[PDB]
Amino acid sequence: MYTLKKDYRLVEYLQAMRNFFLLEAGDTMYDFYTPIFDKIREKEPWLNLSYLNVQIQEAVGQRY
Amino acid sequence: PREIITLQLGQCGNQIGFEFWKQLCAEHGISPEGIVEEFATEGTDRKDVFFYQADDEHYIPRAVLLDLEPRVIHSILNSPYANLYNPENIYLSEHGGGAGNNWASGFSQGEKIHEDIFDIIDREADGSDSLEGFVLCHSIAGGTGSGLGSYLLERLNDRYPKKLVQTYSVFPNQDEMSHVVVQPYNSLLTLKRLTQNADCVVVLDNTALNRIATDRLHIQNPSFSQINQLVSTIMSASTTTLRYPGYMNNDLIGLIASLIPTPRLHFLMTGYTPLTTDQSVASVRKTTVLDVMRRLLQPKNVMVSTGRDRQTNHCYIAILNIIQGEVDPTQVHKSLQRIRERKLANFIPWGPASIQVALSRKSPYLPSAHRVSGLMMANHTNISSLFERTCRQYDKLRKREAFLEQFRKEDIFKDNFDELDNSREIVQQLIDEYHA
Amino acid sequence: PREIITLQLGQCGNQIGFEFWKQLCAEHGISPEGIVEEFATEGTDRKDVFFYQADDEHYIPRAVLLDLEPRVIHSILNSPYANLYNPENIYLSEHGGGAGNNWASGFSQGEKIHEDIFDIIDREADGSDSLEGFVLCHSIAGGTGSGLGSYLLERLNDRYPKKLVQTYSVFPNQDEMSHVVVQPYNSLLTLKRLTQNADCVVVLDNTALNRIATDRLHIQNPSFSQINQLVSTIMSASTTTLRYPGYMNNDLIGLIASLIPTPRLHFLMTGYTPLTTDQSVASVRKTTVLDVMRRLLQPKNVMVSTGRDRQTNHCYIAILNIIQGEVDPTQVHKSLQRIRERKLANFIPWGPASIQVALSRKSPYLPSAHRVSGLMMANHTNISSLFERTCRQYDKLRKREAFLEQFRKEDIFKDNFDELDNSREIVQQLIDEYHA
Repeated sequence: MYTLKKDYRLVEYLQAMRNFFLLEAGDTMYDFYTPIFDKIREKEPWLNLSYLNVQIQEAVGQRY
Repeated sequence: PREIITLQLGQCGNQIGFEFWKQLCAEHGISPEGIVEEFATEGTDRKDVFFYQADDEHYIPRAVLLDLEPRVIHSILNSPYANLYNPENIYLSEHGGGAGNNWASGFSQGEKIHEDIFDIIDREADGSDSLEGFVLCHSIAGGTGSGLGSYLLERLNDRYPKKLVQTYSVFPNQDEMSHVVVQPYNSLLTLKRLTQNADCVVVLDNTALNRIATDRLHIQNPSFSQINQLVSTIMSASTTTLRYPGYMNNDLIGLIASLIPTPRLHFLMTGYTPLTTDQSVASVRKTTVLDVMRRLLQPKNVMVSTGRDRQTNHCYIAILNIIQGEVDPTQVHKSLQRIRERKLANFIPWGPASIQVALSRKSPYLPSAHRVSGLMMANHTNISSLFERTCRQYDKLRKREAFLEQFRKEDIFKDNFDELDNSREIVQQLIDEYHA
Repeated sequence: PREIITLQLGQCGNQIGFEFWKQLCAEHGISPEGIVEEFATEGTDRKDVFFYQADDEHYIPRAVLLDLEPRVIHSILNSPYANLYNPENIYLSEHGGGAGNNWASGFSQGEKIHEDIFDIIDREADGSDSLEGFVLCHSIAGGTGSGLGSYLLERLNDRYPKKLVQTYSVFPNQDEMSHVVVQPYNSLLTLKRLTQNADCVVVLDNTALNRIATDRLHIQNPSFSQINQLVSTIMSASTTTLRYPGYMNNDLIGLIASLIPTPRLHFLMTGYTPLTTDQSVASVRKTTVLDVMRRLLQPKNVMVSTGRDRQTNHCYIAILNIIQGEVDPTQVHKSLQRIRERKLANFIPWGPASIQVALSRKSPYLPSAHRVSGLMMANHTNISSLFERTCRQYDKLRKREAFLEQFRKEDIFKDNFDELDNSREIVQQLIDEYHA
């Protein structure tokens, strides 16, 4: 547990994937969502993979 | 960004917005010209969702302070807060106006500084890339803040109508009438604009305010300079979903939308319990979460005047109860269970009401690290009680023949007197038709 | 050994190149005598590239100044850098002039001073190791630059065919008709040589010059002295792949080969971010490099007037974004990730386009090694508006009966006016056909 806490930061990694897809994060996944959700509301293709891969790039840069 | 641009307007509306910013500097622990601690990112996880983003390692609020009397903004340069604000991108130093006590001055002053009043909000919005709205922190107290603020409810509802419009109105003390005489006129003039040029508002009152200031603050004589302390904190309390982590309703337009069922019923009463500094000695034995929402559903913290025999012939419809700081988020479902057996919240006699409960983690500060905090954002159908108090002093005033031709000199020359009177009667009736 | 001779011609053409040579001495850190800065050789790895190749440590502008107006050139020889200039291979000290201010004045004076105008570029090409070309820093304003400038647009196309042609075509405010009125006639004779006897132009309009002069340098009443800093900066700015080594398109005919789709479309719009003193506050810690081309993704700094609504009926084909100095370049490949996602610059639909990114080293002089810079060399097909704009000012001038016999007393005595009309419409069709 000494190398698994400092050498590799295990538990920080645990809350990190929880911020991704357990929705434990702030307006990170929120501001990812509403651009996609405004395209759903007018039923225009939101998949469109490419911009979504830039929307999670923009997600993780929110809150800093 | 969920940047909201605050429209501080008025002699009193400036001051209540002024200590709103100083509060944010006291808890983020910052210097007003430098970020001198690591509490800016450890304490708070967004610090520029209401502020202009770092480009010098500093944060510049998203506020504009325009006012007819430059004297309230000149009292900001005698404090170390005129380098937290800027000299033209927040406020123009020495921007004059009227006398000003007339409403019809400030209404015509938005129509000739018309070019600059929509350049100052867009000078201070060069990093909003997805706008929340505009919250008009404009006071009804004084003719300065009610006149120019009534203009801006209209031009921001024709360019940004689906975006938030929401005002913190404070109707001046209605137990004076020889301190202010233009008081039924400036109130009913903004009240026309809240219901068809605006979505939702959050009302307040001064005469229900000072009730609490001697019961929980314990001042010797009510005077405006303690009134601003109690208001400035509930303004930073309502944005603790948007400045710290969350998910369900983590927007300010997420919280406020769910307190509206029908237009003309969206007037939110505000209540805030930890004003007493004898609850910091009763936390060594634990203040519990079970009873902190049994004093939020109690009418004691009510900043809007109303009867205690008008809550037996009316019921609350939507009530939001926000805990900050300690909460214990496993016994909060234990807190709501006992609510129904006492029945301190009334439920509408035509379906179930709504008790929305929320929690939020905060930056280290005294009612969010040692003692429980409750913000209430009520929605009660007894709100016609202020409107009857203002409309019975408005037609009485016309029976003394005041401001029916001592008001028709500057831009009123038609009959618009019955226009405020009747549109107030549509509001007094439509609430009662939709509430048994 | 890539020596360019600037050919300043016309009244406005002499004022814009005056501060161009003045920018070079200030950034190379040199004295008009010798070296006083060792950043002169460490920063500029090719000092001689517009200057005389030293053989006693002296640098001489390779400039020629011919003009029929002695008022503009007498302010060049009463300068501290009038010793950087020598009146013995450049110009006379107190030089003369023609009428001038007529296109037929300067075109006929072009051919009886034919010996000295082609023996003053070969008295500045005798240490030369091969000439790059000639840059015609000529005006579109008045008949002076335009008469004498139409001559050298011809002879450098056939006594010098190999050599590069590229002009700084600067318009005056086209709404003058009482200090100059012969401006649509003198313009079109020069505009015809510019598209058939020239390969490239660098267009510049004046109404977008004063667009910057009131919102980036901020005057309350216009002056034409805030117009010569804007041109003189963009002049030294294009040569940061050539005054300091590149790697690829390190030649100036390299940049231009990828910026020209084919002649019939070659008019490059110019854009320049650091003209304002609020871009030195975005380099005290370095602001991110993601945003310095997403302000050139849709311009808001162009020295060419155009609508922002004429970006959706037109499609960019080649756009160059040259970044300069310290920008901390390692998130620059991240910046091209985000370009396709907004599409504020439409790309042509018959085939692929080009998003060109560049970086360049420059001397450690403060505005070339601190401030974040975006230099735009666009080539957008919404330029057909400017050609429709000069042609609308011609056809209106012929129905007032002006210059039907008033301009054909001198060196015009044959029809050539509808030749100017037709050649403008073939150019206009072929710009729009390249996005069709």
